Amino acid sequence: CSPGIWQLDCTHLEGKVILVAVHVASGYIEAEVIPAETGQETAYFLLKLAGRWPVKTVHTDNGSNFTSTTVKAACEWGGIKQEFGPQSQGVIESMNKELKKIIGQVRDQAEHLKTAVQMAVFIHNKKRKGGIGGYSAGERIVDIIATDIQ
Amino acid sequence: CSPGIWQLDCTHLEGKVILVAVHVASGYIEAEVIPAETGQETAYFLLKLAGRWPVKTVHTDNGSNFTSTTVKAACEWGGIKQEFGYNPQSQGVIESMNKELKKIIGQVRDQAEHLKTAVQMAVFIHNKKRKGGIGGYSAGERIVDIIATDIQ
Ligand SMILES: O=C(/C=C(\O)c1nn[nH]n1)c1c[nH]c2ccc(Cl)cc12
Ligand SMILES: [Mg+2]
Ligand SMILES: [Mg+2]
Repeated sequence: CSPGIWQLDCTHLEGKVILVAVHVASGYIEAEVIPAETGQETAYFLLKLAGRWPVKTVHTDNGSNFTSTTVKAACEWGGIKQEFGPQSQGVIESMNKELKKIIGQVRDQAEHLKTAVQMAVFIHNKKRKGGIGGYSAGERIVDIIATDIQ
Repeated sequence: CSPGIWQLDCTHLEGKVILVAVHVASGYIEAEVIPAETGQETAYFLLKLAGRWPVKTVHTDNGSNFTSTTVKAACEWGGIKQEFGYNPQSQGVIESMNKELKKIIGQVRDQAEHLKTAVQMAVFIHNKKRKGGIGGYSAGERIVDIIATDIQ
């Protein structure tokens, strides 16, 4: 769908919180282990994401971190519209699961879970699952946004 | 020079350490306050960066964090080449961004509680900023434009 629409949600592993962001139009993802599942940490993650890509709308569940006033402020400052309401919504579920999968496969290649999370994100966005000539998630997002500039 | 070259360096504000990364060919930047100017923190930042954009070469000075083994390993895993320490197309690029970033931070400090948040606001403003505030491309649009064309 729209190039400025993102979906955010939290998953968990080893008793830690993993904040996930997905660019629905491309499948590109960004994720990070955060100290706690709060609005403060969620707001910080979003500001970084927004300063990186054209984040126009973020879809999430009614998680207290996502409905907190601090995240509301961050979205306002960044000009981001919040929404709490084709295979969508389950996309975030699939991505969360897919991420935990890749993390599982590379978990022993790194000391801390946080490092493993970043390696998994790298693998996911760099992965060329389509035949030669196809685009990875990383290439798709830059392609989608570039074409939307002109 | 190429769409895969980045320069990295640390700057300091309020007694804190800000790790800065600049995509030379576009002026696009990413920054973040880190608890300590160590290799572990630097490697983590690089891994995150590498998974988002095409990072093939990283240019830095010889700060202990940048020459560390942990950074060397992250780079090895990521397929990133390293260079420590003239060329008009790179001369003082990171230096200029450290000031530009600091200036923007000074302007939006109040809008934020901690320094960490201010930095991310500064980065947001820098990447979206247009010369004279009218038309042309911002750093954010230049990087995606440069990368997009290279893909073809
Ligand atoms: O099923 C999910 C997530 C997972 O199954 C999941 N598994 N591992 N990490 N996440 C969901 C993600 N967003 C939602 C909104 C409403 C409802 Cl009822 C469910 C979900
Ligand atoms: Mg949830
Ligand atoms: Mg230095």
